[PDB]
Amino acid sequence: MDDISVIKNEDYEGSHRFLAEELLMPNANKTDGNRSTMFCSHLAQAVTLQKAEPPLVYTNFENQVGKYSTAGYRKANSNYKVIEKIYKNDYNYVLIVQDQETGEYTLFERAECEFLTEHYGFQWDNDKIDSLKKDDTIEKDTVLYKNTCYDENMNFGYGVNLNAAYFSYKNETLEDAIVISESAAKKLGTFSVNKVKVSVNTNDILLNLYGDNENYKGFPDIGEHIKNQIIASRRRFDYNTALYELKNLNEMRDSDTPFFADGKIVDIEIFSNVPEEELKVQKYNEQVLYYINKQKEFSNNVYQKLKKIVEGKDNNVSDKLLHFYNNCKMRIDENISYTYQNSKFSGFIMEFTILEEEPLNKGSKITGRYGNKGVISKILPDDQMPTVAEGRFKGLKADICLNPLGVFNRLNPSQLIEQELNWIAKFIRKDMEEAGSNEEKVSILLDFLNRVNKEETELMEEFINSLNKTELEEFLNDIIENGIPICQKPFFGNIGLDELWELYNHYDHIDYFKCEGISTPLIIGEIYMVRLKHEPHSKFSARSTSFMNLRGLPAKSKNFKEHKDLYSKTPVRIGNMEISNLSLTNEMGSIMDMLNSYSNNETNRRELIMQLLTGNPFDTNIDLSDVESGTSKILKSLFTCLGLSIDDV
Amino acid sequence: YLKIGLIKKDYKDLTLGISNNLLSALSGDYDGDVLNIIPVFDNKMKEHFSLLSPQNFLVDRNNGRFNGDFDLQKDQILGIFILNN
Amino acid sequence: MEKTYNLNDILLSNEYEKIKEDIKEEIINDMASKKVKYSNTSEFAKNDFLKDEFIDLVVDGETYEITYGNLITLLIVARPFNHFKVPMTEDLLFDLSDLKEYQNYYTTLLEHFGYSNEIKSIIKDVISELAIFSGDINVTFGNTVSIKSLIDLGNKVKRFRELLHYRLPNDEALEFNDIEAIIKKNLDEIMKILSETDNMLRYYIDSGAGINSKQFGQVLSLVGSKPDLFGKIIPYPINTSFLRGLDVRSFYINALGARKALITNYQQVRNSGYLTRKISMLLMDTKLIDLDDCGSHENNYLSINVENKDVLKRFSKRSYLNNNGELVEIDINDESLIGQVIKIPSPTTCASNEGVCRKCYGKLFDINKDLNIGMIAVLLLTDPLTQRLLSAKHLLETRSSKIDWGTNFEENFIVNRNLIYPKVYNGTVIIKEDDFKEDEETEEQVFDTFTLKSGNRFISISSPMRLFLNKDLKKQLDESFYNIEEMQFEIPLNKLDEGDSFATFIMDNNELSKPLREIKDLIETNKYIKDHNVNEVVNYFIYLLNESGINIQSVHSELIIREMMKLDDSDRTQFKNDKMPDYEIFRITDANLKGDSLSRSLLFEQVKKQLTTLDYDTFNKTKSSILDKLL
Ligand SMILES: [Zn+2]
Repeated sequence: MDDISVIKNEDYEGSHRFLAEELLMPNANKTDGNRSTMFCSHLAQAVTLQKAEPPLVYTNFENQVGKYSTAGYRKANSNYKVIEKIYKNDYNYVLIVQDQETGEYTLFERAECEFLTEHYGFQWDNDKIDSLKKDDTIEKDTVLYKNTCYDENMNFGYGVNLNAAYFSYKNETLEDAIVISESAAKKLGTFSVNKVKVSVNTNDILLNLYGDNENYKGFPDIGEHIKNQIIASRRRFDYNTALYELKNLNEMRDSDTPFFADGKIVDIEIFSNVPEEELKVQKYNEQVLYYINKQKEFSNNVYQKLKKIVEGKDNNVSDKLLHFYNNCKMRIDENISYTYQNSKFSGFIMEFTILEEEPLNKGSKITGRYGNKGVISKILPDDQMPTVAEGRFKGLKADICLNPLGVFNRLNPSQLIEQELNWIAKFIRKDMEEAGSNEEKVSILLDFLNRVNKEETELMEEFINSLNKTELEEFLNDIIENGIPICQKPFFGNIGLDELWELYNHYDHIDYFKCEGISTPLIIGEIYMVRLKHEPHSKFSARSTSFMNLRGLPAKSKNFKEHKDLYSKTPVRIGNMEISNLSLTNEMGSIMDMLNSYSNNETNRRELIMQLLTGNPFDTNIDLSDVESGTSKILKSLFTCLGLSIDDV
Repeated sequence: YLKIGLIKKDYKDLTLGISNNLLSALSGDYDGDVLNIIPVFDNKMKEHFSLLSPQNFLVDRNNGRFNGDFDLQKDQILGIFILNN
Repeated sequence: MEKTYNLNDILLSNEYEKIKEDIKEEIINDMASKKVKYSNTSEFAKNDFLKDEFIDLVVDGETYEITYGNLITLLIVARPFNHFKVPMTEDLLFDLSDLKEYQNYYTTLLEHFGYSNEIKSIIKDVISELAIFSGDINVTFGNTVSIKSLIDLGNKVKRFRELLHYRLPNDEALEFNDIEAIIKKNLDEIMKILSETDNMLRYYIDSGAGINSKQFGQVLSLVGSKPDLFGKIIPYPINTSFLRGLDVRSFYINALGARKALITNYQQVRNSGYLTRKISMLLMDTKLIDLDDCGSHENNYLSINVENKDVLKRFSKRSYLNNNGELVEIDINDESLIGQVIKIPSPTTCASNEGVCRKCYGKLFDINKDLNIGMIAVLLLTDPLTQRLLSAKHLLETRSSKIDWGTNFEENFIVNRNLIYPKVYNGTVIIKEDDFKEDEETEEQVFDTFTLKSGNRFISISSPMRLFLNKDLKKQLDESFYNIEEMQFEIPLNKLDEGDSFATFIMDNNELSKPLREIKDLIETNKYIKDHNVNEVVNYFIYLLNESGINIQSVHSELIIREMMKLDDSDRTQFKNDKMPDYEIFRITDANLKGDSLSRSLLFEQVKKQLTTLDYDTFNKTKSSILDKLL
């Protein structure tokens, strides 16, 4: 309607106040709204990358996004002086500090990883806080610990830069799929952190899964890694079964309850309501006693060292420091009792933080900045991929290969634009490398930049003029090898079709790359790639026999959440529409046998399991009984309570 | 109604390798959405559910003709067109 | 390349596989060795590949000239003759250059070997092998999309550059339909330039894969007008192409369209399952029996109008009565039936209670007897309808209708987009107080008939579309532009500054989902069902199917409609009598609820009213169903 008439193009000139998420998308002017919405969702679906790189083609609004998002870095807002450092573990310690200006006392804790939810989290770069010792000084702006997304100069990058080409690789790119080289797969690796809790009571005992005959360890130490994908296993102890089951405590038995997780331990916390003396007696829980004494000694240290600070009347302590001191003092205090879910628990409860590096796998989704979703179809050797063997760029290989069929139909031209600009940037860098004069190099660079974005050209002129000759040489060399930054702001300052036309007509030498064994000359160029959360491990499920509901029908269990099982074991539902589609086969008897043996009837299920367990493995023929199904029994009872009874005519 | 012809040798790889021509009949794409698998064990059940095999759906039931859903997808079409035209 | 190949000899020989593989290896190696050259002009470069070279093929003692790639594809498609050791027949040959005919070949194959299971296995084998070779061709002969392709084609052909840089003239006023026609003309020219010159995108557009004309034209040339969430055409169009750039107003329009698409998808996710569930639950119990004649009366065979070619296309493997009085098959190719009304044996008039006979279903019976018939029908109807609905609303399109404004209006006013402008800013616009009525959707006042006085003359104008007066003039309407004696509003156009619109109107485009919605309504709303009879509901169904583009044979639709109707006698044998028995057609929800099957009614909808009240006569239901076994 005419309401949109209020929108005046002159009012929003040189303005980006209407853009929000789209600010991270270069050439947002050219992308369609659907792909932009997909990008906004992808930014949430993104995962932290171990080898995060600043974008080659950027909007310069990215570092602002990184700064104002507070979950990745920690900044000591005031000037501080390190009062003390106390170690809980080698991976986790605590720093007590004091504001030099205000005089208040505050606290800063470190850890190797931070967990967000489920199996999602990230590793930390704790080198700045680890360099700090007692009586050192923290400035007003200092990154005590940072994520891998931020580099040394606080530049923020949510993904990697990968050399891409639009190619049809043996029809492995049908619809939208990506084939990626192993070297590029290394750059697309992420972190996986899990907080798994194993609860032990007086009935159950741990098993010597880790160690030898002299050393009894039921769980890995802090530095150790997980073996056989089992954090621990527990056996219920009863005097009747103790004579035979307790012997060979080192090996697993069918009665044991195992707990599955994979990675490296980084923090273990044990809460024990058992008397410490009884643990001293028990050999199987000796490691638990050792870690309990470690936590108690750390709390004793913090009490002894911060009593003067907390209990000094003419002193100010932050609420965080006060709560920390109070919790540690409660833990060292006598008659302390721990409750889980508002219930006093028997035995103890152990919480493990486990960190691993998970790489790129088939079925994992990686996308660009323009809604170009893709599923990794094949991870191939980097040699068995398009290689160019003509010209100066010989030996260059494509890191990823994308589907070229419907690039125009997806209404996302910015993908092609970024690829083209990085492709011509390759030629600019090569021309710079061939020249032997630094002035010639900066002249070529300023020419290309002025052709793309003029403001970046002015800023680079200022930056180069300010640099020392050695610093300028380092700048030039790293630009030649690593790549040149090009700025394509989302809405104003982007490079359009006519600007690219001018660029292509000026640089007459630039032409399509001729690759080995490929008739069509194609273009390879760096584009930005981010990794999405959806993965083959996310929704994988495999159930044969699992826990049955109270009604005798299969149902899901919380075992996968509690890390008691490796895969989901979640039952699929056969919908009513699925029944209709299956009814195409007029063998309703076979469909009813399927549903009865798999779910409705217990006798048919037991018969099926027995036939598959004993008999001929290669030829399986089953005979099923005609006993009424449990679903029919429940129906009969419900209708009986209604006062109606279905009877066959 | 499909057949397993290979067991993948990698524990990390957890993806059903399905043929491309099967996409149109499933009315699905490689967007990562999960497909459900129900194994059939009984031999009689195998012969009964074989009516859902791709061969029985090769003949389009509307016209009694060949079903284009099992024909070449657009990329295979591009390849064949380059070859023959 | 050996210049001459004997087709039947290669097919019968046991060296067939190695010969196919040798030809394939030669072709792929030669393609890897050579590089493709694009002239980007009307003339075509001299690219010599092994696939392009001609060869002579000896089939049944006759020489046919085909390409080498045609030969290897023909060997792949001729697996049945090596399997069965039967000579290749010249009638089992076609233009291997045209892909559309491939399906036909396969169909003929299925008919030539009697729909054997082995020939079906061979078809699947040919599909697999052809797909593998397609992958080989694609990896060796690369496919790529890039902007430099379009830029180079524009360098060689200036018309391409003029079209890529085209902009609608803002100097002169243009109506919406003229904008749409401009878009269509320029897009057709773009497609013609892409097809007539040797560009890197020629194979895409000529193969029909990877290029959609509308989307690609939006990428290259102007995007055009885009609709609102409520289906109202937004006045300001998108002049610049996505590649050329966009404006903030255009960005708002685009984001609004994307939100509309997401909302549509969300709602259709919920609607599709309900519709298909109802229809499947009703048609699940349709059966078939192997009886040649059911005794159905020839007069009882209902009639259908062969209005156009699509209606004739619906009926294949279908019988009809000639003028001799004998049942005879219908041949779709014959045009003599057009413009006539033909009475046909129909499934709805079948007189067998056990199941549909071979006559009422047609010759398709033997083909579909393996699967359940009603399920085939419901799936064939429900898949294209839902997919078309979703795709049509996801593809935001503008359908502007031409408006005949009138001689007085056109000679005294000027219309541009949604804006009405006075030609001269003089005279007074009089509007009767009662004619300022209220529009429901607008919630504001609109005037449809106004009289403008200029000089000595008083002209009267009636607008085809409702007009919203400008805000500034409406603000001062009651204060100074009203004469109480005459009960009319007199607005001086002299007060309006130049370039200010006199009024504004809203225009709603004709959405592409209306016939599909009419299908759904006819199935559910029961508006057309209660007043009309079967002979007209089948014609309405076929006409709406043609309007929607859904290709489903009328036999399945006849089954769908048959299951909805309920005989007052509830006996099929009454159809054997002279005249049509008493019946009543119901909606899909009422059909199974008012039906005689307990399981399909209890397991469907409204369990409470069925068990508590006898309105559905649930206790009297005794008919059986396969769904009974699930209970
Ligand atoms: Zn009949």
